[PDB]
Amino acid sequence: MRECISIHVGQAGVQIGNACWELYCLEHGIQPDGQMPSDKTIGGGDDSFNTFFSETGAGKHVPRAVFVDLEPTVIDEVRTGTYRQLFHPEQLITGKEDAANNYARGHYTIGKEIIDLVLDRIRKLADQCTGLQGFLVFHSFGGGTGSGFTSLLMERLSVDYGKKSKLEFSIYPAPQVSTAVVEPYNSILTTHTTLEHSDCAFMVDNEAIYDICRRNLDIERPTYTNLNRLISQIVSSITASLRFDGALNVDLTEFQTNLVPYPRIHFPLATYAPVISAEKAYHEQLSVAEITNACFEPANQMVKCDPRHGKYMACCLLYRGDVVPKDVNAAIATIKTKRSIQFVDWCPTGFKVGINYQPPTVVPGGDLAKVQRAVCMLSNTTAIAEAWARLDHKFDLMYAKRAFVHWYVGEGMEEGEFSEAREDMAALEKDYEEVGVDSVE
Amino acid sequence: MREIVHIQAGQCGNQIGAKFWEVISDEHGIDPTGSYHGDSDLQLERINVYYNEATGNKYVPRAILVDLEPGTMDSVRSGPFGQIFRPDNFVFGQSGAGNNWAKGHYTEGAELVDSVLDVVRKESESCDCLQGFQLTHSLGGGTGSGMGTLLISKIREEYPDRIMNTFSVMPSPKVSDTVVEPYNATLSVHQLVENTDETYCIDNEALYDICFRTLKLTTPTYGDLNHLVSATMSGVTTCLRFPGQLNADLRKLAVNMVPFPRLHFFMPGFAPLTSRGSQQYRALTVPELTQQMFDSKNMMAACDPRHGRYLTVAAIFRGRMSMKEVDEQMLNVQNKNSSYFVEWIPNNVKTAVCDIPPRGLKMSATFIGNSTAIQELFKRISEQFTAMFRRKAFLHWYTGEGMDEMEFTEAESNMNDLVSEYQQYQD
Amino acid sequence: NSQVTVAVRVRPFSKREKTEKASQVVFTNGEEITVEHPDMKQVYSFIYDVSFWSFDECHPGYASQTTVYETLAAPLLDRAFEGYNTCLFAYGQTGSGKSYTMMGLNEEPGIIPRFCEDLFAQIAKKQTSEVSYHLEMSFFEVYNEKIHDLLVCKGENGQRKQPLRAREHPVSGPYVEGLSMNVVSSYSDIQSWLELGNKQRATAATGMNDKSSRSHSVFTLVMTQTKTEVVEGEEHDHRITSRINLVDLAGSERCSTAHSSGQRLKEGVSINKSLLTLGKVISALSEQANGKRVFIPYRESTLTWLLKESLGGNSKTAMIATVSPAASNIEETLSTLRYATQARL
Ligand SMILES: CC(=O)O[C@H]1C(=O)[C@@]2(C)[C@H]([C@H](OC(=O)c3ccccc3)[C@]3(O)C[C@H](OC(=O)[C@H](O)[C@@H](NC(=O)c4ccccc4)c4ccccc4)C(C)=C1C3(C)C)[C@]1(OC(C)=O)CO[C@@H]1C[C@@H]2O
Ligand SMILES: Nc1nc2c(ncn2[C@@H]2O[C@H](COP(=O)(O)OP(=O)(O)OP(=O)(O)O)[C@@H](O)[C@H]2O)c(=O)[nH]1
Ligand SMILES: Nc1nc2c(ncn2[C@@H]2O[C@H](COP(=O)(O)OP(=O)(O)O)[C@@H](O)[C@H]2O)c(=O)[nH]1
Ligand SMILES: [Mg+2]
Repeated sequence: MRECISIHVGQAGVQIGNACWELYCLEHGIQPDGQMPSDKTIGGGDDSFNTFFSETGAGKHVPRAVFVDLEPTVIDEVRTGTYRQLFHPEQLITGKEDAANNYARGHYTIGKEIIDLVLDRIRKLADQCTGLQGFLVFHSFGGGTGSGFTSLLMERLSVDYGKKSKLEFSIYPAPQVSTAVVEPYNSILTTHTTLEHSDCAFMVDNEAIYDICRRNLDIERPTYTNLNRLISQIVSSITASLRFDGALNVDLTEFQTNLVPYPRIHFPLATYAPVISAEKAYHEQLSVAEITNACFEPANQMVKCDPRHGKYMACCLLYRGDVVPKDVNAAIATIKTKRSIQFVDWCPTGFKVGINYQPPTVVPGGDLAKVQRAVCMLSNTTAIAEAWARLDHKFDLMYAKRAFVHWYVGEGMEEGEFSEAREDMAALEKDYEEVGVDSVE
Repeated sequence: MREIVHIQAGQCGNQIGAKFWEVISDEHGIDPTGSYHGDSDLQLERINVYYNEATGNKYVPRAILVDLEPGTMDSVRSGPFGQIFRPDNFVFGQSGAGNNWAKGHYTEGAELVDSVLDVVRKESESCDCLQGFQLTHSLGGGTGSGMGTLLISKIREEYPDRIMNTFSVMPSPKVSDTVVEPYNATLSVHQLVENTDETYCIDNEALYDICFRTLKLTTPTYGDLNHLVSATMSGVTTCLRFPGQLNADLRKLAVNMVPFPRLHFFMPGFAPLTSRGSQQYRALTVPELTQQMFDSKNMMAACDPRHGRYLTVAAIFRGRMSMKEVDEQMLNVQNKNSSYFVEWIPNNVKTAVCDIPPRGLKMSATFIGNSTAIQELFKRISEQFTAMFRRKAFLHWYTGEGMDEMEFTEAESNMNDLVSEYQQYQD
Repeated sequence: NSQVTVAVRVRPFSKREKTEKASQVVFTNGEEITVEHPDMKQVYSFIYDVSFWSFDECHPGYASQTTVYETLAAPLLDRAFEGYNTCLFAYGQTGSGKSYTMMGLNEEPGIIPRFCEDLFAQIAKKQTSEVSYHLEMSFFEVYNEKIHDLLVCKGENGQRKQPLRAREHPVSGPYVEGLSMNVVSSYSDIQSWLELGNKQRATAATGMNDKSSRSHSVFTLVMTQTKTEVVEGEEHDHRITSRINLVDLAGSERCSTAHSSGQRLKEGVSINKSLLTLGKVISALSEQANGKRVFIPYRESTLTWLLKESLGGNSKTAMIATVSPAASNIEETLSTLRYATQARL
């Protein structure tokens, strides 16, 4: 009745999906063979909730998702791995060639040949759904598939569907760390195309999760299997009101109404405060006040953006477990009491609240602990302009000499587009400077 | 699938390939009969990246051997790992080159290049999505320089959308293993830079220094030198064959390591290398490997990077290791050694990781670097070259075979212009 | 010393557009050229060393076809009489009236005919029984980084388009092997040659118009000064040579919007590569005029490699860019301005 199609573009999106569909399939009791051991015993119920998972008559539960990577190295781990009998074999393993970390390849060259199949699978599911609301598009700035292809997909989903939600979780580029040299070019050419079409685009930084893991969880040598699980917990808290039942249900249409004031500033941040290990899971009460004070605490945020260098515009707070609203009220009072946390002079409310009764589940072989309650904060700030400027300086430093451009023209990017796109990001860096101003009566 | 065609030309390329295949077969589990006797199953998933199939569950490689005298081809055949090569691909002729770049580019090379292309077309048309080509060739010599460059020129017209790599063995500073190193190497460079994507510039003095200092060997034969180049060649094409956390391939590195097209001359490097005794007193971690790689006593280019600013750097690691260690140690390298890096490129490094390492190591690493030091390899040649050409020393062996003095000054000016191009980003 | 003398020319509305009511988006204020959207949000403003505002006949600063010649070219011809090589460029998508600006009409000449006629007129005024002036020419093109000559005919077969190759002379400079060169004494001779060259040129439709241009085209004039001067034996003919060039470049062609596929994609790629390299060349030349020390990458494209000795050195370069003032064509008009702007700085 309330479905959401999950699109996973690239290696990042696919590994994150392997984490998400592990967590979800653990919650509802699904085994990787696609079956329920409970429904055969109790003889009823829909704990395998139909927001994410479909159902046929033989007693299986197939997910509502499709994978696409433009390379066969990743999806051939799923096909040949543990979750091979769950997914529909229509995963796009169009493994001719990668996008070469070139936005041009994944937007016109190898962006064709693959898209008119992707759209013919998103449409078989939407015709299989009755009350669809959303398109959760996991992708990654920097990569060619994750940037060109995701932008191309957004262009296709805004012409055929229209009045729907289209969201984005994305690995924003770390300021110091990087696995590529032309990350900024692809990022800037992405935000010029994923602006008018997307509704709310979340953002994270692997440097921030690295600093979280070695300071909260006591892990000195982490890896992506220890990060994508936290991202999966974010996505589960974001997408829990559609699965389980709680007092205050917050759907996906409620985010873009409360966190996106103007249509161009839809770039919030995310955080999740209890990241403590079993040893640290004790020695601590885990009350709503501690969590709600941790979610605003720097060094627990998931982007290297000191929010004390800027102001906030809105903050959604999605809670889970044994929470009483009185404590949330007290905590929000305590937060609005302080002065280090500046709010704008046109959003005194600045808060949305959402509660669910289900606790979060513990993935075996994982790093987190068992909690009676958990929290996720979406937060829009005027601080993130710092990173757009830090990303524009790099673009300018390289485009003055015009390096790494013959690879983009070689696949059909003229010359104006680098210049034209960078003039569209100055407007966004200027809007954030406008909203930070206090009005005059 | 992505697929490579491996051409190899001359006394260097044959002897290198005869060990590189003997290395890839160990990795993927093939024996001298062409049959599979492995233990795992990831060895067959991407065996089509190099090999082709046969009837009795055998595998035959995509090798194209193009010498101009059979004295070396008859050594691969009568060797350990020669009976697997397709006998219709032992291409050769007679009337050898005589270390004359003209004899292997105009007169006695054009009479055989069409026979090589008749094999290249067969071995390309039978491939779903070709990624590019390889080549192993020695500058200074004959066939490997001339016929190699001619094959590059004649491939770049038919398959320009694809990649062409050449693991060039460049000449060395101190000792000349051939008297006509400059006059051949200059004209090989003049034909490479216009018609290549990424060439790896190997030198032999560096490999001597490596095998003597690090590996602590007293009798380094060339079977031990090529044994390194093979590791590098494997490390480059690893994520194209095995899986990992963050994949990579040839074209991604070509985007990240070639800012402008002419500047695609790289220094390679492999880690970890140690003596058969001194392996008991070293730790296997990412920072140790990084220390060994960014040191100058491992780079095979015979040129010190400390004389130059790095323009762009790549790293390909193989093993179950952490990503934070890589993303931290590389940032540390850029921070402490900033003067050895450029400023108008903010991040001069990239990474790639595979989760299937080499047969005997818990983890490995591989290094590629574009540097402004490599000008010294050509600044020397243009010094060696013109001192000969100022008074036409050996030139009569080249005008005799259909050339002219203009074709020398062309390359002499091109190389100098490239030296200027690199020197622009030195101060 | 090296200069670039960027300029822009805005055409007036055509009868087609005055009937169809095409809007106006580009405006002027002296040296400012502003571009205002129909209703979008904002405006960009561009500065150039020279500007030509041919929108309205009654505005001040109306740049007619005569003032275009008396402000850009004539310095090149009064500099070529000194002994220096010159290069004039041209850039603009189809419809902006490049042809109206360079060649022109029978009653509204462009730059080419006024240039050649002022030349031939200065010859006879500047000619004696000892001094002379011999003029040979050429007309060639670039197609996917392959040189081609246009004066010679092609046979009725699949193709007679022989790809001549470029070479480097050690003293004079780069050149082409097999370039036909013909002689001129009256502009009718050059007209009879271009009326064949532009017929033999590459041109095709992609998605917007049936008559376009998909190949750079160079028109070179070699000029000589065989003067006899010595009072010992009436010999020692001290001769000076000059190379004038008037190239007509092509469109930049965002490919996606056209969905290019096949023998159009390659062409767009190669054209845009040549544009990118020429941009670096002009920018670094203007930066070299200010006393810096930098590298001009002529070798990354055939066109620059065949003009190493005409742009650099003690030579003069010039560029005029054409753009339409309509609102229908505004993504292809902003590009031109940004291109020529970076060519200026
Ligand atoms: C007890 C033990 O650890 O044996 C090691 C060993 O002693 C060392 C020194 C090996 C040894 O290699 C050498 O000593 C060597 C060095 C230069 C030239 C020729 C030989 C080794 O022979 C080489 C071999 O290298 C490998 O890891 C792969 O087996 C190697 N395969 C081949 O090269 C090969 C060649 C012919 C036939 C079959 C396989 C390889 C390396 C990279 C990529 C692909 C394959 C290994 C682990 C060892 C020995 C065997 C002692 C080292 O090898 C490499 C390539 O890293 C040399 O330094 C490393 C460190 C290892 O500790
Ligand atoms: N959080 C997280 N980020 C990842 C993961 N894998 C890759 N990334 C990010 O992805 C970025 C690079 O883009 P790619 O991973 O190559 O995305 P892609 O779609 O495969 O792009 P191409 O390789 O060009 O096809 C890196 O900077 C990583 O930070 C992952 O498993 N988890
Ligand atoms: N590394 C290595 N280099 C070699 C080998 N054999 C020859 N060379 C080098 O190749 C050069 C000689 O060229 P050569 O191969 O004989 O010319 P060709 O036969 O026409 O290709 C010299 O610089 C040698 O150092 C070898 O087995 N290993
Ligand atoms: Mg990828």
